[PDB]
Amino acid sequence: KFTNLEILTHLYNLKAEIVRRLAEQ
Amino acid sequence: PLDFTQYAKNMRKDLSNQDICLEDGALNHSYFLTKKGQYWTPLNQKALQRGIELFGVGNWKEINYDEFSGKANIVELELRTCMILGINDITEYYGKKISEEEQEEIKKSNIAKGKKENKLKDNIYQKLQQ
Amino acid sequence: DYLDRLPKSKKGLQGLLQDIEKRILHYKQLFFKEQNEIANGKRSMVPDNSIPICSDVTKLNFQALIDAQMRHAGKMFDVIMMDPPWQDSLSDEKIQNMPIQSLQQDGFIFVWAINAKYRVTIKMIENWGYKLVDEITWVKAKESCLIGVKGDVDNGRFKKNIASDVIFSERRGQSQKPEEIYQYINQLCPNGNYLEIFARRNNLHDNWVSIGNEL
Ligand SMILES: Nc1ncnc2c1ncn2[C@@H]1O[C@H](CSCC[C@H](N)C(=O)O)[C@@H](O)[C@H]1O
Repeated sequence: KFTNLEILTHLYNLKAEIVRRLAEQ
Repeated sequence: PLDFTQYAKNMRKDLSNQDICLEDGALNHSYFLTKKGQYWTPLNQKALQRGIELFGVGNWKEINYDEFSGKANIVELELRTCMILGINDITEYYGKKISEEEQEEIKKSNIAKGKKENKLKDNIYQKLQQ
Repeated sequence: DYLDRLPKSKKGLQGLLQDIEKRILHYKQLFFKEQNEIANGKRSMVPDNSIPICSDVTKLNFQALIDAQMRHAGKMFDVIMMDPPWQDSLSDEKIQNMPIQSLQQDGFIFVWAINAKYRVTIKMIENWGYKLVDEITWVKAKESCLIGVKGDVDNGRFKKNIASDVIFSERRGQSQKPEEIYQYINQLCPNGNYLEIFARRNNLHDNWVSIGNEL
């Protein structure tokens, strides 16, 4: 099971990847 | 005649790591409430506060560099400062080099700011509500 | 990340970014409330008398323990328990090399062995000077805990009629070692100093020196 930190890490990294595809457009 | 409560502290001082026992010798339960390798030492909280004066609020990449030699979590910085500024969203404070003495004022002013509008939880003012 | 389960349309990507923002606010307040509780100041599941040591047994100097042991207990250990990471993993030899002869003068051993390294343990601990005695068998599927003894257990310290050798899983489909064995010891040595090598935070019981890279 994840911790609160690990979840926030995935969420930020995810946010960066999507912001990258939103900017790629 | 072997006292185990004294034998325990007396061992923990000489063998256990500095994070596991207080110089007191008693057990540091804060260390076991965080997974192995994600504990936040107090030498790390002072390292962060120091980084805010030299590199500002926004540059986590640069701070992790100097104070944590590239080993700390950018997002754990990003959050631990919210607790320093007692606010859930720190977009406003991006890029401001903040002195350690200005941080407590900014915290106290945001806690009290939070307390007044009943927009405060967990010593943190939630300026972003969902 | 993953790249193939992610959306590629604008409508799909904006929608996902909107839901992540909401979710970061959620796990933010859960992390502030967690840290504040821990901060002021929560209690862990660890008993107060436990004695954790995070170290690598290859790198660790056992003499530092030996000396600080004599300094405080006035005696070497009564019972030593192991769960070697057979081959995260340690070369079968490395563990073999460990100086466990230094560490205990008179008392017992408990080594956990999988069927593949069952024979190896016997001659591993006959090297350690232990005399093979008894086997505790755990039923979940089988795992065997091998027991040995050196020197003198004639002393009144130890209790010959220890608890029944067989043991069961506290839960169903469980992988951590069961707690009952720490009471088998407690019947065999009550308030005796005990060492655990390859320990884990859920192996932290009081009266026990626990050494593990994961503590
Ligand atoms: N050099 C080393 N020193 C100490 N521990 C080690 C090690 N190499 C591996 N280990 C650890 O030994 C443990 C083996 S698993 C132990 C599980 C234990 N039976 C329980 O569930 O309570 C793992 O934590 C592994 O990280």
